[PDB]
Amino acid sequence: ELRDQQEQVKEDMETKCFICGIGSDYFDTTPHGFETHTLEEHNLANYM
Amino acid sequence: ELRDQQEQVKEDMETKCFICGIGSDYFDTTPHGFETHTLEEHNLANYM
Amino acid sequence: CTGNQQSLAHSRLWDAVVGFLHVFAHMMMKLAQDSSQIELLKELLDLQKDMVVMLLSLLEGNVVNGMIARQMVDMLVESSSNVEMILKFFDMFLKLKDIVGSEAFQDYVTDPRGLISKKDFQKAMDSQKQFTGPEIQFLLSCSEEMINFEEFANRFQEPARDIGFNVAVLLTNLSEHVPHDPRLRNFLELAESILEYFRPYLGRIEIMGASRRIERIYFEISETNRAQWEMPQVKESKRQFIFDVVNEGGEAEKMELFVSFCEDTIFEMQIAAQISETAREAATALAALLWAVVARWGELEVQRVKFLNYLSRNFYTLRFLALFLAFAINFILLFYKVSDSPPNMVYYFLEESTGYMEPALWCLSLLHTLVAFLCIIGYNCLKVPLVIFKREKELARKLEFDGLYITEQPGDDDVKGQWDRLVLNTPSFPSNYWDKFVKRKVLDKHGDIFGRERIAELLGMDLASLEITAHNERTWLMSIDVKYQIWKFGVIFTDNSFLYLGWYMVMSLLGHYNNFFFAAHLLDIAMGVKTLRTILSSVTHNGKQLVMTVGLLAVVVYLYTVVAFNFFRKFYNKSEDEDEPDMKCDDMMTCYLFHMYVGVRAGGGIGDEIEDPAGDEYELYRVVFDITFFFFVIVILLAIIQGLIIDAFGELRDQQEQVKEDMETKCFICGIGSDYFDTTPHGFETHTLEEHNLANYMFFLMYLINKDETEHTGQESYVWKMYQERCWDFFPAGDCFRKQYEDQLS
Amino acid sequence: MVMSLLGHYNNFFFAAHLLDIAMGVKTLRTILSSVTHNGKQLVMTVGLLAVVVYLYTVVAFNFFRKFYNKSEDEDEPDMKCDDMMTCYLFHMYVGVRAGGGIGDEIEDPAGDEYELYRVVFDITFFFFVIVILLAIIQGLIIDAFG
Amino acid sequence: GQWDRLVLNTPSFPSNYWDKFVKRKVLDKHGDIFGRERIAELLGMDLAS
Amino acid sequence: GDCLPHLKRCKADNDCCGKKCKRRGTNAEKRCR
Ligand SMILES: Nc1ncnc2c1ncn2[C@@H]1O[C@H](COP(=O)(O)OP(=O)(O)OP(=O)(O)O)[C@@H](O)[C@H]1O
Ligand SMILES: Nc1ncnc2c1ncn2[C@@H]1O[C@H](COP(=O)(O)OP(=O)(O)OP(=O)(O)O)[C@@H](O)[C@H]1O
Ligand SMILES: Nc1ncnc2c1ncn2[C@@H]1O[C@H](COP(=O)(O)OP(=O)(O)OP(=O)(O)O)[C@@H](O)[C@H]1O
Ligand SMILES: Cn1c(=O)c2c(ncn2C)n(C)c1=O
Ligand SMILES: [Ca+2]
Ligand SMILES: [Zn+2]
Ligand SMILES: [Zn+2]
Ligand SMILES: [Zn+2]
Repeated sequence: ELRDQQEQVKEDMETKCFICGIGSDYFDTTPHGFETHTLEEHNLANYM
Repeated sequence: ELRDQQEQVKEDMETKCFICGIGSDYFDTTPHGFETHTLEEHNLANYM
Repeated sequence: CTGNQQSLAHSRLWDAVVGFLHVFAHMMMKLAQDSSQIELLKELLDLQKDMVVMLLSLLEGNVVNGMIARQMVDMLVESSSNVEMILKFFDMFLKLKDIVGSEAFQDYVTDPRGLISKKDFQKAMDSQKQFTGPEIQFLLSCSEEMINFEEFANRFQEPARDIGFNVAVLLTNLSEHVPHDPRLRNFLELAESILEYFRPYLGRIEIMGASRRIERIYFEISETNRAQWEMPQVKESKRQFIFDVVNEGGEAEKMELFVSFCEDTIFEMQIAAQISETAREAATALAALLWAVVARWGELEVQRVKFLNYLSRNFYTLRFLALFLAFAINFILLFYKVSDSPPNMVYYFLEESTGYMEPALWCLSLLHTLVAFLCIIGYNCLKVPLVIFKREKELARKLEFDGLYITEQPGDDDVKGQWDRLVLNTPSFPSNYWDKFVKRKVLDKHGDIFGRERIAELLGMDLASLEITAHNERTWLMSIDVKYQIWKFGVIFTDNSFLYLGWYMVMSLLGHYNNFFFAAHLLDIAMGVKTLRTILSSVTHNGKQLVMTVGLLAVVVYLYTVVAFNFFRKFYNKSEDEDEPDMKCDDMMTCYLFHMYVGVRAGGGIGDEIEDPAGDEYELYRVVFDITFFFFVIVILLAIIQGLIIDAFGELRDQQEQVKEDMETKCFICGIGSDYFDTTPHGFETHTLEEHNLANYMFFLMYLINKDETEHTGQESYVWKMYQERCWDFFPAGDCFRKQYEDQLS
Repeated sequence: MVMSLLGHYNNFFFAAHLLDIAMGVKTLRTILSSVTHNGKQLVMTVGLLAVVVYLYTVVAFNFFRKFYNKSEDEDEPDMKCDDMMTCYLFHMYVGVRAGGGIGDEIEDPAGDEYELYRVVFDITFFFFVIVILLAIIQGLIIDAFG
Repeated sequence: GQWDRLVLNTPSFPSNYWDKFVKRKVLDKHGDIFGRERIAELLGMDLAS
Repeated sequence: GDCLPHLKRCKADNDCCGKKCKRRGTNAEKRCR
């Protein structure tokens, strides 16, 4: 369960945005939509 | 997990069109909808 | 025909219907007052039944909010007098018919001759508080000093079944068509006994008629229908079919298996109608508990037929008796003993209860053999014809539609295909199939194109000219065909259940030859209840993977045996005697056998039996060898095999639960989830009870089978044509009547 | 009440009062009720265990009977499989709890004409009982508790 | 069920329950159906008049 | 939609109401539990 929880943390980070939480399906319409979102829109480093 | 990954690939191909981003749920209403959608069009052999 | 319905609605039919209802109600009252006009009374309600049939036909295709129902309610309120009077008459008649069967009426009769005074009858009616004063007077007038309550009650009950059914259907259709009608609600509240009585005999099957519109179909249900539906053979068969189809997961073809199951159930219905008329105490306690928890010329011919029917009726009871007998004899077998010489090893029975065990065992074995013979005979008489019908149906359908036996070929393998090709020449092929003219159908379909002579020769027809003459007409030993009998025997000898029965018979014969052979009969405990059958199916569920893992274990053990022979031969000294040492690894076969015998079941590696290499050379090498052998055999391969078996069992149990859960949350016909129906209180229960019931669909199908084609309605004719076309588009297919008209029903 | 009353007759009867710790806590109650949650399936698995032990007992009684010798001294040999009941009790006492099959208690079959047959018998007994039936019961209890 | 049947005719059955007149309600409900005779006997109804 | 029935054949961790897609041994067909 602990290893599963760590993997699930990783998967949720890779799937759901930390800031807004919008699922990857919404950004999947455009190519590299989630990459663009995670690099420009809701990056924690950008907020920092 | 390896056996699950293999069965996962098999089930995903039995469900996903492998060309478009729409699942078999839309074509399930029409009888043999997925078979007709994957037989003539959206076929990897046809693309090759 | 929308045009005809609109013309009828816009014409002056309605005034005629009002007048007809009035005169018919008055005639019904007058003939009820009299007694010698029973023929005229029967003619009146036959004609009333026809009139309601025409009214339902007019109501066919009526939308949830249409003008037709508006004219219905307008004429209903216009002529409320006569129709209310006749519905009251029906209500009091049905109430009296129900009361005469109750203890309230039987507690007031004083004459043993089945008669009661008119004053006593009136007092009984007043006590029951069911009929009003005028109603009681009318009932008294209707009855012919003796009131003859039973004869008067049952004289008009049988004729009134058809008309009461028709009026109940009519009112149900209006109530379902246009809700929120205060006049219709009041009229429905006026008569509730009739609807309650006709509710078990009424069906509400919903099918898609045309233009993707859901329509309600009302059909006829007989008392014998539900009487025969309550048997547990048909319920068990339905459970097996639904469980299998939900494991299959097929959606497009699900209706095909449903129709096949319905046909099989109809065939079983027909066959059922045809056959219708110290340590001993502890061991004993343990066996008793196990059994308790487990349990949780013409004259000769007619006698043989009756015996076969009786044997077929109690097949399950006979199987239970056989299992109990096997348990008893094997418990008796638990008291055996061996001595060097009788009181060459000799098997002699223990004295126990003063030697009573041996004759008891002999009689138990004889009775078990007899019961097993009757069991296989009953299985042949009971379940074999269903298999024959299914096989004939499949073959006839494949030849008629697929056409892979004339246009194409069966191909390689397909032993069933070769068997089906053999019986094609046999005359009277559809002996059990309903359609006995499938050969002529496939002839007119494709034989003329494929050759009128070759196709006929392949199908083995008697004579085309003879068939034409028969259509244009305007001993027992010779009648039986050897080819049909041999084909039936061959197809019987391939069914799994018949193979199991033959194995049981062989085991019983061997037990007769040697009493110790009777232990194999307890293997039936696996088939008796579903958990042990699940375990057995789990054993072979992943057979390919299990054999692959066993092969990996074997090759790993062989490699390690080769390594041990090459280097670790010195340490393989099982014998502790230095004078005559035994070398377990002096040969490949011996060392491999020792490895597969000890090293795989040791639980701690082969090093437990091998001598300690601490005092000898190659200590580190042998320690590493033992560690890697343990890790790669017990920790990995044996655990993988065990996990395969356990997870196969778990997955089987998971599927068995998931099927039940899916059926409890989703219905079989349209598959709409219960979440949508959860808004309405008990909505899913009502849906699964009246809307999309499998029993209702099968009853409708076989009632349409019973009813003549000329009497079919438009919707019934359409559904029959669709069934004959082998294409099911009338099914809801995810469309619900309430969902379709949700806005209007709200 | 009756256990407390009988504790006066013998002090050891007070040990039954420890069941309060099992019936008190939610975890202890769940652990105790795990057995009864799937009791029918557990009893059915025990029934298959008994049936397979009976089958292998009658098999060993018919042949390989001489190998059932648990006496070290040859002066007074002890035949544990001379009777159906004794052999069944020996099997149900030793084989199921051995963890490596019935071959652990039985002497090594070396030089016998039935060496391959005895080896196959031990292999199928181990695979059918310890690997399958015991694991099935353990998994059933674990799944019920989970 | 058989234990409950035994206690139906007990005079003190309404005890520990707020609805102490349930016998009257059931008698009124089933008087028309059963003639108000068997129902009273089953529930006791000592001195109904 | 995203949530699945209790013993429905799920696809990965979460993606279900029971949120635990564990498998009972050496086999595929992960299910929510
Ligand atoms: N709001 C968010 N901002 C940034 N990343 C996010 C956000 N929500 C989810 N993520 C995910 O977090 C990850 C970003 O951190 P990541 O794990 O890539 O860092 P790293 O591997 O340590 O860095 P590197 O870029 O040097 O490889 C990505 O997988 C991204 O999809
Ligand atoms: N875009 C796609 N192109 C091809 N196949 C697809 C596609 N999307 C899904 N599929 C699935 O993959 C299948 C193709 O592989 P398939 O299993 O038929 O191969 P095969 O076993 O070699 O062939 P055969 O069915 O003749 O035995 C399709 O039938 C379909 O179920
Ligand atoms: N199309 C359907 N027809 C009938 N029942 C259905 C259908 N779809 C789902 N069900 C479910 O089946 C049950 C009713 O039929 P079923 O015969 O299985 O009842 P049961 O109460 O389990 O009794 P038994 O099977 O012994 O007759 C209900 O749980 C109902 O939700
Ligand atoms: C007369 N009849 C049957 O007797 C029958 C059937 N399907 C199965 N049976 C047994 N059909 C469709 C049929 O019309
Ligand atoms: Ca007609
Ligand atoms: Zn975001
Ligand atoms: Zn596509
Ligand atoms: Zn439905």
